[PDB]
Parts: sequence; C-alpha cells; structure tokens
Amino acid sequence: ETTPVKYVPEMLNIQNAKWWNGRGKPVYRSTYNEKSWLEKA
RNA sequence: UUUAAUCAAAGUUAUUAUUAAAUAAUAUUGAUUUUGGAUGAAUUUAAUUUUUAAUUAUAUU
Repeated sequence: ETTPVKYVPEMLNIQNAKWWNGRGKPVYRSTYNEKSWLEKA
C-alpha cells in the first residue's frame, strides 16, 4: 500500500445524514461534536 | 279464447363504531419471553468535517 486510501469518497460532500439516507456520521467525524458549527460561527 | 307484430323502467335499502390527521415542550439502552451455557471473549462501533444539533435584514466583496 503506497498510500492507504487516496481520494476518499467523503471529499464529495456525500450527504450521509441519519435522518436522510439512514447512515449516521462517517467514522472520521467524531460521534459527539459538543457544540454545533453554528455556535463556532 | 283471440293476442299481426311491436313499444317503456321514475326519484329507496338495516344494526352494530368513536377511529384517523395536525396541534401540546414534563419518558427513553434497540418493541414481540427467559444471555453466555466455556465459565469466557460469541452480546463492542470509538476518530476535531453544514451532524436526527435545522441560521431575526435589502449593504460591501
């Protein structure tokens, strides 16, 4: 394995929302993002 | 008994029900019976990305 995985299929903003297609978060995202992205905005 | 043959359909019916849908801010380890069963790895889902987290303006770039 030169590179483990190049061009990961997440780079396309695949909408994997738990209420939309049934898949939860991708494993790379943390399961508990304490504060949403609005509170950091 | 004779019908020469034909020609019409208009306007009322029993005996029993309380379910759906939206709304309400006070629950929560998966809905459909008794694990493993050797006493052990079966029943493990974790990682800084608009995520069951959902954003009071018409300007500038």
